Formats: sequence, structure tokens, C-alpha cells
Amino acid sequence: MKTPITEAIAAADTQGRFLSNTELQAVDGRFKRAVASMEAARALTNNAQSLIDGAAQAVYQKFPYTTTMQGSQYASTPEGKAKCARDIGYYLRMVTYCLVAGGTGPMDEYLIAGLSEINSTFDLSPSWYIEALKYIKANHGLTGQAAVEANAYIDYAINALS
Amino acid sequence: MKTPITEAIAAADTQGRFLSNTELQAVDGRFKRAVASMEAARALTNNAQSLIDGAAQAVYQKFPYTTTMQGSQYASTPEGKAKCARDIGYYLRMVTYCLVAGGTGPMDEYLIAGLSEINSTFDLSPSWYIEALKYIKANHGLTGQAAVEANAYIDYAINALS
Amino acid sequence: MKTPITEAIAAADTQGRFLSNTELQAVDGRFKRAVASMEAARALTNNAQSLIDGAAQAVYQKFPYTTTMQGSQYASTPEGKAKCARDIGYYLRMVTYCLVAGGTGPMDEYLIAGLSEINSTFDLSPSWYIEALKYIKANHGLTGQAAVEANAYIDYAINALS
Amino acid sequence: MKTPITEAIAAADTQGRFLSNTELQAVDGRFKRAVASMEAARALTNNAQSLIDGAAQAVYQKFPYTTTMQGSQYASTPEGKAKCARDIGYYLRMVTYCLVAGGTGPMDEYLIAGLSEINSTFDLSPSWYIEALKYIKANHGLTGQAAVEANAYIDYAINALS
Amino acid sequence: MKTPITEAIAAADTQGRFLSNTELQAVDGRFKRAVASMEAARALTNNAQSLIDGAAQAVYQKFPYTTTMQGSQYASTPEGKAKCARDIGYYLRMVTYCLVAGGTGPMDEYLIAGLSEINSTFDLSPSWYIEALKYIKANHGLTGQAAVEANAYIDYAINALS
Amino acid sequence: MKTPITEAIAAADTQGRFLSNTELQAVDGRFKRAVASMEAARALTNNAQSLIDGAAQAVYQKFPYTTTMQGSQYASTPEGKAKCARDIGYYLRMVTYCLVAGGTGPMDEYLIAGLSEINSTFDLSPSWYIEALKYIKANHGLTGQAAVEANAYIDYAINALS
Amino acid sequence: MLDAFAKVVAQADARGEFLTNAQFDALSNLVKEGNKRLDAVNRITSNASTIVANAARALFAEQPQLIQPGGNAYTNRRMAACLRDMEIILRYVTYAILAGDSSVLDDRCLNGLRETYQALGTPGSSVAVAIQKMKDAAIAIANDPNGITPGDCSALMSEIAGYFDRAAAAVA
Amino acid sequence: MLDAFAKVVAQADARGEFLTNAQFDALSNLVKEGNKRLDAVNRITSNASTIVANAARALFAEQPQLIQPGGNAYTNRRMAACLRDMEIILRYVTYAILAGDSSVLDDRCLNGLRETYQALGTPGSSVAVAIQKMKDAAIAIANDPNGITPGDCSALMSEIAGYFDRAAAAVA
Amino acid sequence: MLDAFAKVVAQADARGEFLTNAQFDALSNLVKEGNKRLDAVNRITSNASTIVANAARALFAEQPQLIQPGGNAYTNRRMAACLRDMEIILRYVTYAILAGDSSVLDDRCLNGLRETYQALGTPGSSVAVAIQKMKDAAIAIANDPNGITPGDCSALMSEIAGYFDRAAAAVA
Amino acid sequence: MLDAFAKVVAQADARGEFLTNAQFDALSNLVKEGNKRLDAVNRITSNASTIVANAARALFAEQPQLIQPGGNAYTNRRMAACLRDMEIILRYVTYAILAGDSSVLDDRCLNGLRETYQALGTPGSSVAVAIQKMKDAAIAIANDPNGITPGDCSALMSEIAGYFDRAAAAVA
Amino acid sequence: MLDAFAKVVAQADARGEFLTNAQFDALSNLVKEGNKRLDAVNRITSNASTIVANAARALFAEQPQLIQPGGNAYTNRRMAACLRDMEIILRYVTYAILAGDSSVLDDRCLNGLRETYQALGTPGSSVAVAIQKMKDAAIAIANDPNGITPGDCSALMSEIAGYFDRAAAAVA
Amino acid sequence: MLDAFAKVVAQADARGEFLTNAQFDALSNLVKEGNKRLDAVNRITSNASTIVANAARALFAEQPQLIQPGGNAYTNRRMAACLRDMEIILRYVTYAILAGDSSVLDDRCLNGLRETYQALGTPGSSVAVAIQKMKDAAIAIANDPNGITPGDCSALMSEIAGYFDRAAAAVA
Ligand SMILES: *C(C)[C@H]1/C(=C/c2[nH]c(/C=C3N=C(/C=C4\NC(=O)C(CC)=C4C)C(C)=C\3CCC(=O)O)c(CCC(=O)O)c2C)NC(=O)[C@@H]1C
Repeated sequence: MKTPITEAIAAADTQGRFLSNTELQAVDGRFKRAVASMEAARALTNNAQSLIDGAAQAVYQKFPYTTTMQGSQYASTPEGKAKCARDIGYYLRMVTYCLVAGGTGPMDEYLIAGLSEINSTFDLSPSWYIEALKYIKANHGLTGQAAVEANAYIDYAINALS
Repeated sequence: MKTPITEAIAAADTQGRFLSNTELQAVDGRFKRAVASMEAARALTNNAQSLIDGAAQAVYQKFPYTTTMQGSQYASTPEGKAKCARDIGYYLRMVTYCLVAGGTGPMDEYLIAGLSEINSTFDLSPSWYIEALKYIKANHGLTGQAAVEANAYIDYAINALS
Repeated sequence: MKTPITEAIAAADTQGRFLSNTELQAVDGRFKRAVASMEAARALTNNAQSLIDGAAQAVYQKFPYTTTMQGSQYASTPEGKAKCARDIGYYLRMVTYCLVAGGTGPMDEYLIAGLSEINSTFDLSPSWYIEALKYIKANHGLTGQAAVEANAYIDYAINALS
Repeated sequence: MKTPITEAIAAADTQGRFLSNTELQAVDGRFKRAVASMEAARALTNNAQSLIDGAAQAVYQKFPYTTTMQGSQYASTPEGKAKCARDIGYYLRMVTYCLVAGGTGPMDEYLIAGLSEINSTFDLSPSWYIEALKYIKANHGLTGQAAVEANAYIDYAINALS
Repeated sequence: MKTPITEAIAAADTQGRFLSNTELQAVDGRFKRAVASMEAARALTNNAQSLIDGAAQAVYQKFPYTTTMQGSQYASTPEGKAKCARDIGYYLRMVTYCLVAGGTGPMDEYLIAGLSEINSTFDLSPSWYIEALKYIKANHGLTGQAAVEANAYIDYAINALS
Repeated sequence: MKTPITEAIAAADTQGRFLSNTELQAVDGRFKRAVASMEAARALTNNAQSLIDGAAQAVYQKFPYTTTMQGSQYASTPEGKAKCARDIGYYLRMVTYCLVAGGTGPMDEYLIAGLSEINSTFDLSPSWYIEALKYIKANHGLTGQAAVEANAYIDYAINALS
Repeated sequence: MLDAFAKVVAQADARGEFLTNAQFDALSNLVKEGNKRLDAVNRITSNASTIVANAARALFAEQPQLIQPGGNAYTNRRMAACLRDMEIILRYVTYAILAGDSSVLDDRCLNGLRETYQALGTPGSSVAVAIQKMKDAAIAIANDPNGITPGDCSALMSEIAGYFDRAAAAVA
Repeated sequence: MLDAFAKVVAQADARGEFLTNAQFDALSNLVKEGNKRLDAVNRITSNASTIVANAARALFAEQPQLIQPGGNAYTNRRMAACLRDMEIILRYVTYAILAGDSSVLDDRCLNGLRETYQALGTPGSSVAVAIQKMKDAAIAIANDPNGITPGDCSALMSEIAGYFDRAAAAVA
Repeated sequence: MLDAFAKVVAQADARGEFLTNAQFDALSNLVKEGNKRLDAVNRITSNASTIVANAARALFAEQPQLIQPGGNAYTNRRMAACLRDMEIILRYVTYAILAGDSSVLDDRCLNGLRETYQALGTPGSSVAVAIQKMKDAAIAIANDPNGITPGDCSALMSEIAGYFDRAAAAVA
Repeated sequence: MLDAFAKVVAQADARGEFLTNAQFDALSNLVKEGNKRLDAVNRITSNASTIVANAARALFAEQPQLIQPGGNAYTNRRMAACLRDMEIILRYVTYAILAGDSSVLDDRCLNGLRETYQALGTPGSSVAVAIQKMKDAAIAIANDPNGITPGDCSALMSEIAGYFDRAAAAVA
Repeated sequence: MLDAFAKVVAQADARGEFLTNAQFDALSNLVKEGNKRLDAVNRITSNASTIVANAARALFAEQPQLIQPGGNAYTNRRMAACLRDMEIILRYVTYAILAGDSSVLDDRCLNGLRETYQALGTPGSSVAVAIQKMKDAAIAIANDPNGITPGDCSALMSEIAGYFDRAAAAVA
Repeated sequence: MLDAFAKVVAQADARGEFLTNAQFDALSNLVKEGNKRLDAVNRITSNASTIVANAARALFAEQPQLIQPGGNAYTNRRMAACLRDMEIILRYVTYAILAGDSSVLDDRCLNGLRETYQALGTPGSSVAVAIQKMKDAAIAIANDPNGITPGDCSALMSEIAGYFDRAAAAVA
């Protein structure tokens, strides 16, 4: 899983080398930044439900046809809304994992790999999940470097959908 | 050249990826540590001559035969001493380069590559250059994290000779 | 370009072999089937405009939001409708090419390669072009084996979008 | 085994693709041609003995030394003639297999692979089996496309011996 | 070209090594054996014409059909006999080259490479050239180790034809 | 193991070939040279102790510091001298193996492979073992080709240390 | 790889026999039915995407534990791998329908597939459910009596069923 | 690789046009003549070995310096390489006859072949002689009026001639 | 690959000199400005997709011949290849912004890129237009004064501009 | 490969849960102790060569049969291979100390190492002795209270001990 | 790979001993007999083709079921594979005769050959018959007293016999 | 690769001639002198390390700019590369001395070496100095009249000189 530490180790184990000051500097940067990433992950976690419930409506307002059209890919049924809210939670939960781990690994492994195959097979439009990510990014209520960490991994998701 | 930044870029250009928060944390750790590395490099540079001249004698005392034996590999001639002092300077100068660059790259490229072939061809004993590195490590007069940076790259040289 | 003849040749040039009765049977099957494919291509070509203009409305009716939403990816502007009608023509024209050539090559080369990258970059939903292909398939007015050829290459497009 | 159908499948399984109209045309050509190939195979089979017994004499007349010279490679003994007649049957039987299968596969697998190693090791001259194939080709009594199929696979054998 | 010396060098240049006593022993064995190989090559050369003219008749007697049958592959014409005598000379001349060089290289390069393709294309039977080689082997009039060298390279030819 | 015979076989098994006069000449050269190599190996073996005991002193005289300096790598202790005498025996014993086998194989396998890693890890100077090899080369009391074989493999060791 | 013709050939060669009329009639009849075989292959192939999708949608409706966290089809990488397997299986089935012989399906898909699903820990019994989901959908599509020259394909539809059961039997 | 159909397709796409009747008639006529094209390909292929051999035998009769010591076709390795080239050229010609287009012959055989024969020092002008040797023999075989439904193949035999001259022009 | 630090190192080694204060001060200042460099890299990277898309949309609005039939960006394979090149160029620019040195951009992207666009026939002058399209958009994003500690990044924004012009100069 | 953070992540995902405070506090504490972890890694790495050498010297003093003729560490090729293994083991231990998790040590070093030493006939019980030789030396070096900000690293030194025993347990 | 000399070397090194006279005399005697060994290798090699052929001809005369349809040596591909195996076995025997040691024969031919003939279903007991067919023929050729300096090669001919039995024992 | 014997062979084959006595005498004389050639090869090879070292030491004494900072032999990687080239050149010279022909030296060392030293910027004129440094040292060693059967090797020592000048001529 891609974290600052596994990259530092991977770079050394690749060249057959022991760790060096080159790699330890990289991990010291992780340990320092962790203070800002943690409080971002804590906040997103504590306000996770209001952010999911608001993100779902931001989508149903922007794309109202998803609540009226027929088809298992749409949120026009109570089961479809449950599925959508679930997926939005999945995205938010991966953002917290990325902050806790210090890198994209969690999202890379659990979400981004296979995204295009699934979104196509099940006729899910990426525009929907980007709108939900834009709503979280605007309303997570973070400030300073805690917000820089959150948006970094939210924009990373958005670029994966674009 | 192996620095924290070229590794961070290399890790991204390898997987075909844009940079990410995973890599930027690694460079922030370099920029932070630079404060302690710089003042170490400045000090070694300002006291470079006394450290070379003392390192040379530490060697000629530990291995006195290098000043009395016949052979172009020994310091028993004025030209041989010049060569030895030169080589000791080379080692110290690479240590400063490693501190300025933030990694082993300078020493890897300019010194460690080919060391075993040269030390064997010219019948130069690694024990000599380790003793000179041990004298610098003890007498560079650094304290705190400035000293941790210096010894990190001096021990890295010593391990390359061992 | 993937046709029955280039495959037959490719299979021989691969194994270093001259053509054989194995491959000539394959081309005789192309020459025979050509009678049904040609009259399909002729018909789609002669009624190409009514099929494009009807296919465009089938889409604007099924997904009415494409004519009212703001964004360069939608047909809510006269330039956007021109683009959509153009794309629908492109699909139909590739179907005729596939019938004339006797295989998927034309569509493979000119349309399917890069489809997922473009449809994602420009936020074009595959559901739109499948609906346009379903309208052509129902209303091309072909019967018998001429219709079997047309639907074969229209469904092949639809599967590429699914 | 190389048939029109296994090639069509092989071409698809190679590129990771489902079958397409490109490949189904190739098999339709096999199914059509089968009518002419079958009646050729039936005829060669029903008159197989007279064609072998006549083919053997065509050889013993053209190359009379094969019936008078000493050596296990020649037909100057009753066991040697049995072996020759057997081999001629083998060739004819592979021709029928090729017609039934729709391609060279049977002959490729069971006869052509290793032909040069065997004909050299046992000092069997290819001129002998070509003469036997020329006699069958002239006297199989086929007409029209049934004859085109037979000669196609008989000449294919002859080219393998040349 | 495969000689004892080029093999000894090839074995060293392969492993990146200087020559060693292992390889020089191999060449000393060549220089020693050369005395017996030279006088064999000298003898075959001095009696080359009688050996070719006798070898040709040994063939025309064993396989008399080669002088009566029609076809450009046979010696039933004055041009065909010239060609046969030429080919027999070629074989003998390569045997002398192999003795002069100390190995199979000359015959490998100039004769054995492509032998099966040519003997098949032009319908030349290997039995003919083996009989000519058997006549030379019996009548070259060599004794002792000079004869061991000659037969070594004549049998090597025969095995290449078998 | 690299001997003249295993090279001759290796060269044949590499190209898929039977042995030939090219390779048998190489082994005949080994069998001939064996007479001079054997009597060299016999002599070194019979005077092995005086050659080791004299070789050890040649080293302790040339590099007297090895008997006075502190450290497990030096011969300043009775255990260190035992180790040195042992190593010198090892070198001499490998020279006899090389003469018995007819090539470098024994020394390549048992001594040269890993020499640089060991001599560096344990801080053993190659200058020491070369001096011991120079003393053996001067005092083995061989003459003629027996001496040429001995020095060939002693110089081969010296070049491996240089 | 063998087809219905190469198979009969391989069985005659083993006994060193020419073909008999009993076999020239069986193979001639196979040819007589080729058009049906091609419609079937065309019909299933042109609905590959819907077959896999609807079959996947139904498998996860009946077995919702495959898609909840910790499930073998949880995350997009394992979901895609799962949809892929369904597509790959349906792909080698359509190969067998065209060859009239299951050899390609066995050598290049099913053989060793049971051992694979047990190494990675996938419920082969769930894969088997997915396979017979596509079977019923494919036969429905292949045997659809609409827009096609009327006739009896019951024998063919039974052969097609054999290939699916063969696949679901090899994983379950 | 292009055939007569894919070529017309590629030319319409460049202009963004559907095909016109002028092209639906030209391609329909190509189909009408397919049987002739297949006889031609079959006839030349089934006499490949004799075409190359007799052509080789005649080339070396007219130019006996190619086979005397020091000649480019001297030794069996260069003789075989030479017979091989003749076979390879005839092989990509028969590909073009089947595709109705010379593209495969150009990309995968002729393109760069002149530069190759000058690097190794082969007389390309002699290769050109060999190529038109096989041309006359192949046309004789392909246009043989015996044992085949009578008709006019003169247009086809001219196209076949174009592929050979194209090859002999690219090396000479 | 070199960064601003390794570059200064490589220049001292060539003269065999230790660093002087003039260089210890220049490199210390580079460190002082590192936070700005990281915001810039983060800001451009997190808007990579919109930068390339809007830049592509505008290039094809101004030069509609790139996308009409026969155009170099016609068909989806060449459109994707074109969007890819734009993404690849922007990717090696962001590498240079982080390294403070253009070496990676030159060795691994720009070097030889002009020769490539002329072999396949792509309008390098149009690529150059695309590159300065992304430049203006990226600087706008990187220098956005909103949601970030106020300060002067004008020097940085000029360096970033140099990398884009360097790229558009190497293809035009 | 997992580190202490990715491990906790992987365990939450399996249950589909966000992290709880019990875990945000454990991981925050890990960060609080990072400086100690880095000193430990730096200290062991900068004495790698002496650790392996002195450990090797002592192993061969206690077990002199490993180095007498016929012994598994006899000849320079097996001596070097042995010193190499000691270096490789110490290298993947220092990786685990930095990751706070033994995964890299298990997947890429220890897993399958017991089967390897039994195929070539090496005394794994002697390798185990070598491993705990380096353990005592490395802890001595890592926990040296001299020239470093005073504090308690006892918890860390225990974790480091676990990685060595894990390695010596996997070979013995 | 070992020869008679390298074998003795490898056995002394394991005990750390110089060679004794008992071994300097045995190896000197081996040299004394080298000329015989070379005649033997030359004689068998120069009749390789006849040895394999006549041995094959006789094997198929005694066991005609190997060559009737369905037999393991039926078809030319399995006949050639069979003649090849006979040639390959005779080739590694002649290697052992020259090395004075069977190591090359074991490592690079016989080792694992029994498992191979059982996977493909070949009668190893028939291979064993073929091997001792070539044995009797090779000894006849090698020990032929004609055209060679008279002497006793009985010891050598026994060693040669050991290599063949070793091979036929490893497959039967 | 050719040796003195294969060269004469290749020249006879081109004319299709058997060898004449003029050539059987020249090659027989070459054999007569083989022992000298072997002493020469042995003597130079057994002093390879000292030849390269002393030659390197002297080159850098006369041209001290090759080893000062910025010089082409500055740093250990370029020093080693330089000592390597000297060793590689001396290695292919000793090959030519044994083959009696320079072909191996030309094809596998010198050919293209001038173009290489100009791409990386190495002073070929300095390489040439190094090559004739080893020449004088090697001839001194090879022609040393001590501890060897007295005789005239002047012809041989001249041939050896030709190989060195050939190498130094190809780089200068
Ligand atoms: C011109 C080359 C000479 C010639 C050709 C010719 N043939 C026909 C008719 C047919 N040719 C074929 C050949 C094939 N169809 C296949 O699928 C295959 C490969 C498996 C082959 C080889 C067939 C089937 C026919 C139809 C049946 C028949 O025998 O007639 C014609 C008449 C035109 C037509 O297309 O029917 C011609 C002219 N005849 C000559 O005189 C030319 C020298």
C-alpha cells in the first residue's frame, strides 16, 4: 500500500540498499505532516453523516433526473438511494484512510483500481460522484493545513473520475 | 543524482503518475531538515583544512608504515602525501555535497562508484580512509542535529569502505 | 485494419506459411456474405439523414436534461446539438464502413480506440450513444440477412459502450 | 489442430476479443465449402485401395531401382513393399482428414511435422511419395470443385516434399 | 569460423576473461596434431583428381539410374556429370580446409549450412554424396594418424548427410 | 568446474553438437601437458610445509606491522598466525588442484569467487597474499615446463588479488 | 484446440482408419445445422454486456455478502475482477458453441480454475451461480423465436446448456 | 495492412464521407470477380515449389557467376538464403493477389529490401531477374485455361503482373 | 535528473571546489521559499484534469481543422493521444517546479519531441498553442490568492512560466 | 507492504468502519515516538558493517566447524553468501523498524527462507545464532544513551527485539 | 560438470587435504590411457547416425506396436522425437566417455528423464531397449581391432558399458 | 572470428582453389613457431594487472589533467572505466596474438571504438598513449630472455607490436 514509508522502503529495497538519510528525511516529513492530517481525518469522521447526507442532496439537486428516471442505476427507488448514500460514504471513508496513512494507497487500492470498469458496467456517471466530492470539499469546515490535506485527497479522487 | 526530490519524482515518473501528497510530504521533510544539514556543511567547509591536516596525521600515526615503506601507493614521499591529503579532502568535500543535496547522490556518483576497483588496482587500503573518516567524525566540533547529519554521511562512507 | 482478408493473411504471415485452403475458405465466406452486407450499407447510406435526425431526438427525449442543462458537454446550445448530430453521424458512418470492409476494423481503428478516454475527458455519457444506436437498430427498415449484418455491427458498438 | 474454426477462435482468443462478424463469415465459408470437400473425401475413401495399389506401381515403374536394390529402405522385399503401400495409404488417409476438417491441420500434425527428419534418417527419397501423389491426383476421378479440394491438399503435400 | 583457437578465444571472451592455462593447453593440442593433419591435407590435395574421378564412378556404379534417367538433377547429360564431379570436388576440398584449419568450421560454414534445403529443392539424394565420401575414405591411401584425421572429417560429412 | 575437458564438452553441449575433432584436439593437449603439470603438483605437495612456513615469514618481514598491531585481522596473536598460515596453505593447495585438474576451475570455485567480499569484510590486505605467492613462485625449486605450469597458476592468483 | 470435425479426425487416426459413412453422415448433418449455430453465437455475443451485467446484478441481490465490506467482491478491483471472470467464462463458452466441442473451454479456461478460486479464497459456489445465471439469459436470447427464420434449435440449445453446466461444474 | 475494401474505407474516412454509388458498384464488382482471384491464388500457391526451383535453375543458367566460387549464391548457406528470398517474395505477392492491394507487399517485404541487398552486397538486378522469372511462370499457371470454368481473367492476370513488377522494381 | 541543489553540487565538483557562502545563501533562500513551491505543485496537480480539458476544448475551438475528418486530432485514437500528450507535458512541468530545475523536463520529455511530431505529421505549432493554454490556466490556479497565507509568489510564478515556454519552444 | 498506519487502515476497511478515537489516539502516539524510531534506524544502519562482521567473527569462533573444510561456510563463495545473508536479514529488519510493521520482513525475506536453507543444506540453527548475535549488538547501538536527547526508548527496543526473534524463529 | 580429475579434486577439498601418491598415480594412469579414450569417442561419434538408425530399425522390428496407429512412435512428429531422444542420449554418453565421469550425463540428461517419459506416456522400458541396442553397436565400433594400434581396451569398454546401463536404468 | 589458418582457408574458398605448397609451407612454419606464440601469450596474460596499472600510473603522471577535477578520468567511476578500457584492449590484443590474426580485435573491440570515445568526450589521443605504454611493457615481458629456452622471437615481437599500434591507431 502506497504510503510515504512504503515508498521510502520500496526505493531502498529496489536498489538493494540499506535505508539512508535520503529516505529518513522523507519519513520525518510524514511524521510532521501527520499533525495536520490527523485533525482533518478526525473532523471528517465526526461530521461524516451530515457530510454524506448533504452530499447526496447536492447530487440529487444538480442532477434531478437521477431521482425520477427508471433503472437500477438511478436513485429513483429507496434501494437506489441507499446504494448512492453508501457509495458517497465509501468515498469519504477512503479520504480519511488516505489522511491516516499519509498517501493515496488506501484510495488507490480500494477505490480507484477498477473504477472505470465498474462505472461503465453499471452505467454510473462520474459526474455524480464528483458533485458529491465538490460538496464535501466546500462544507467540511476545515481551515488551514487540515483543509489542505482534505482537499488534496478529495481533488485526487475528482481527477480519478475526470 | 539521488536526492530526496529526485527520488520523489522518480517514484512518480516510474508509475506514470502525477505527484501526490505522498511525495510532497517527502520533500517537505527535506526542506525542514535542510536547516540542520546546511549549518553542518558550512562548518565542515570553514574548518576543512584543519580537519584534513589532522585527519592525515591520525592516519600516519595509526599506520606509521605508510610514511616509511617504498611504493607509489604509500605516503613516504612528498608526492604521496600530497595525494593522500588530496584524497582526504575529496572525502570531506563529498560529505558537504551530500549535506547540501540532502542525500547520498553526490558521494554515490563521484566517489563510491568504482571505489573497490580503484582501491584494489592502486593497492590503497580502505583502513586508511576509514581512520581519516573516524578522525573527522570525532573532531568536526558539531553538536545536536548538525552532528547527526554529518555522522550519517561519514558513517555511510565508512560502510562503503567496509 | 481487421477484415476477414487481413486476418486470413495475418494468420499465414504469422506462421511463415503460404496461404492454404484453410484461409481461402475464410475469404470465400466474406465474398458470399458481401451481398447481404452491401445492400445493408447502401440502405443505411441512402437513409442516413433521417436516421441521424431521428436518432438525435430519441436521445433528447430519453434524456431531456441534455437539452436544458448548462455545460459544453450538453446539447443545450445550437453548437452542442451540431456536435451531437455529428457524433451520431460518425457512429452510423462507421457501421457502413464495417459492412463494406467485412469486419470491425473501421470501427475498431477510427472509433473504439480511445473511446473511454474521450467519453471520460469530455464528460459524454455512453448512455446517450447507445440510445442513438438503439433507435437506428429499430428503424433502419432492413429485413433478413441485411438486417443481421447491420445489427451485428450496431450491437458491437453498443457492447463497446457498455 | 489447424481448421478454419480453430483459426477463427484462435484469432479472437489471441486479442482477448469475443467472436465477431469478421470471424463468423470465415466459418460460414467453411460450412459452405464442406459440401464439395465431403464428396471428395467420400470418393477417395471408397476408391482408396485401387488408388493406393495404382499409386504404388506408378512409383515402381518410374523408379524401378526401388524394387531391385538391396537395403531396408527399398521395396525389393515383400516387407518393404508392405511398408511402401502402408506409407502411400497414410498420405491418402491424411488427404481425406484434411477434407473432413477443412484445413491442413491433420496433415500438418500427423505427417508434415518431422517429415524431413524421418525421410533423411531412413533414406527415403521424397521423389517417391511425390510420384505417388501425382498418380492419385490424376486418377482420383473427381470433377469440379470436389477435384479442386482434393488437388489443393495433394499439392500441399507435394510442396511439403519439395 | 569454428577452429580450436577460435573456440578457445570464444570461451574466454564469453566469460569476460583473459586466456588461461586452460585454453592454451587446447591450442597446444592443435599445434601438435597439425603435423598429422597437414600431411593428410597435402595427400588428398595431390591426389585430388583421381579421387574425384573415382568417387564419381563409385556413385554411377552404385546408382546407375543417375546416368540414364531424365531430369536436371541427374548425371544423364554431360552438363549433369560436370555438376556432379564439381560437387564431389567441393566435398573433398572442404575436407582439406577442415584439416588445415583444425576443425569443422570450413565445412560447417561453406557446405553443411543449408545442405538440407538445397538437397531437397534440387532433388539431390544424400545417398549419392555419401557413396562418394565412402569411396574417398577407402582409397585415399593414408595410414596412421593422417588417416584418422581424414576419416574424422569425412565421417563428419557423412553424418551431416544421414 | 572449469577444466579443458568440461570446456570442450560445454562448447559442444552448447551448440547441440556431438564432439568433433575440434574438441578432441583440445583434450589431447590436456593429456600431453599433464606430464609437466603432475610433477609440478607432486613437488609443491611434497615441499608444501617448508613453502608455507617460508611464505609466512616473507610476509611478516615485508609487512612487519602485521605481527605487532592489535586487531583480529593481524597475525599479532598465536591464533592470528595460525589463521594466516592456514590461508597460505589454502592458496598453495588450490594451485596443486589447478595443476591436477588442468585449469583454473578449482581456484575459481573454491577461492576466487567471493575473494573481494571476504578480503574487504575481514580487512585482509591483498598485498599480504601476493607477497606469499611471490615467495612460493621464487622458491618452489621447479625448472622447465613444470615451473611454467606452477607460475601460470600462481600468477593467475596474483592477478585475482590485484 | 479441437472442433467437431478435428475431433472425429483425431479419433480415426488413433485407430488408423478412414472415416466410415456413419461418420460422413454425422459430420454432414453438423454442416446442415451450421446456420443455427451461427445465429446462436451471434445472438449471445451481441448481448454479452447485458448478460454479464444483469447476471452480476442478480448474483449480488441474492448474495449481498459478496459486496459488503470484507466480501470477495468488495472494492472496485475485486468487483471488476469478478465481472471480468464472468465475461471470460462467457467468452470461452461462445468459442465452444462455434467449435461444436468443449476442448477450448477446458484447456484454456476451466482446467485449473477450481484450484485458482481456492487459492485466492473466492466462493466457487457463487461463481457457479453466476454461470447458470448467464446460461438462462443466453439461451433465452439465442432461442428467441423473433426476427429469425422459424425452426427447431432445441438440440442446439441443449448443447449450449452443456457448456455452461460444464463450466459451473468445474468451479462449484 | 489494407485490402481493396479497407483501402476505399480509409479514403472515405479521410474526407468524412459516406460511400457513393460509384464506389458501391466498384466494390460489388470486385466481389463478382472473387472466384477468379481465389483460383489464381490457389494455382500459384500449389505450384510454389516448382515456380521457385525452375526460376532458380534458369537464373543460374543465365548468370553462372552467381554460383561460381566467390559468387553471391556460392556455398549452400547463400544458395538457401537465395531460394528463401525467392520463396518469401512469391509469398507476399500471393498475399497481395488475395487482398487486391499491394500494401502488405510494400510494408512487410519490399520496403527497405533494396537497402538490405546493398549492405550484404547482393546483385539486386539479379534478384529482379528472378522475380520476373516467377512472374511469367505464375501467370502461365494461374491463367491456364484447362480444368477450370472458362472465362476472362485478363484483368486479373494484369493485376498479378503489377505485383511482380512492383517487387522487381523495388530491388533492381 | 538534477534538482536545484544537485545542480549546484555538480558545478562545484567540476571545479573541485567546496561551496562558497554566495552559494550557501542562495540554496538557503531556496529552502526558505519551499512552502510556496509546494503550494504551486499541489495546486496545479489537483487541477490537472480541468487544465488539460479546458485547454483542449479551447485549442479545438480556435483550430477546428485539427478535429475535422483528416485532421491530426480526428478519430478517438488521435484525440486521446493528443489529450495524453497534453497531460504528459503538464506532468513533467510539475516535476520541474518541484525540482527547481528543468533537467527532468528536458531529458525525459522535450528532448527529441520535436523530431517525433514531425515523423507522425503533427502540427507542433498547435501543440505549442496547447502548452501556453495550460500555462495561463496553471499560473491562474497556482497564484490564486484565495484560501492561502498571503505573500509574494511572483518570482515562483515566473519560474513556472519558464518551464512552459521551454516546452512550447521545443515543439513549435 | 504495510506500515503501522496502513495496517490499521486495512483492518477498518475489512469491517467497513471509520476509525474510532481509540485508533486515532494509538496512531497519534506512534507519531509522537517517530523521532526515537528514526534514531534507532539511523544508528543500526550506520553500523551495519560492524554488526555483521563482529557477529560473523563470533559465530565462527563458537562454531568453528562452519569454516573448516567441508563446512557450509567453507570457501570464499559460501563465506560471502553467508555474510550476505546476515546483511540481507539485518536490512529487512531495519525496514520493519521504520514501517512499525513486520510485513515487509515476512513477505520479502523470511517467508520461504526455512525451506531454502534446507534445500542447500545450511544449518538454520546456526543462522539463528547469527541473527541474535546482531540483535544484541544492534540494540546496544540503538539504545546507546550517549550523544542523544535523553529519554525512554525501552518500548521501541522491545519492538526491535521482536523483529530479530521473528527472523531467528523463521530459520531455526 | 566434473571430469575424472575435477572429481578427485572436489573430494580432496571436502577433507581439506592435498592429494596423496595413491591419487597422483591413479590420475597419471588415467592420462596414460587417454589415447584409447579418444579413439573410443571418435569411433562412436563418427558412427552416431548409423548407431541410432540401426538401433531404431531393430527396436521397431521387435516392438511393432510402437509404430502402428495409436503407438507412441506413430506419426512423424513422435518418430522424430524418438530418434531425437536416441541421438540425445548417445550424445551425453559420449560426453561421459570423454570426461571419465558420468556427472554431465546425470545432471543434463538422465536426471528427471524418467518423470518426463511418464508424463507424456512413453514406454520407458522401450527406451531402455533402444539404449542397450546402441550400447552393443557402439562397443562393437569402439572396440573394433582393425585399423588401430593393437592393445587392450577392455577396461575402457567396460566403463563405456556402465554409462549406457546407467542411462537405460534411469528410464526403465 | 578468424585465425591464421581460417584466414588462408577463407581466401582459397573465394577462388575455389585447393591450397598450394606455398601455403602448406607457410602454415606449417606457423605451427613450428607455436611454442613461442604461447610463451608470449602466457607472459603478457600473467602480468596483465601490472601492465595496466603501471601504464595507468604513467599516463596520469604525464597528463595530470586527466585526473584533476573536471577531467575525463576524474571520480572513481571514470577512473575505473578507464582502467577497464585499458584491460579490455590488452585482452583483445592477447586474443590476436593467439589467433595470429587481428580479426577478433577489429570486430569485437576496435571497430566503432573511435566513435564511442567522441560521443562521451574522452581524449582518444590519451587512450592511444596508454595503449603504446602497455605495448612497450608487454614486449619487455614477452621477450624477456630469462627463464626460457633461448631463441629468436623477433618476428613474433614485431607481430605483437602490430596489434598494439593497430589499436592505438583506431582511437587516436
Ligand atoms: C481465371 C483464373 C481462369 C478461370 C477462373 C474461373 N473460375 C470460375 C468459377 C469458379 N472458381 C471457383 C474457385 C474457388 N471458390 C472458393 O471458395 C475457392 C477456395 C476454397 C476456390 C479455388 C468456384 C467455386 C467457381 C464457381 C464454380 C465453377 O466451377 O464454376 C470462372 C467463371 C466465373 C465465375 O465466378 O463463376 C472463371 C472464369 N477460368 C478460365 O478460363 C481462366 C483461365
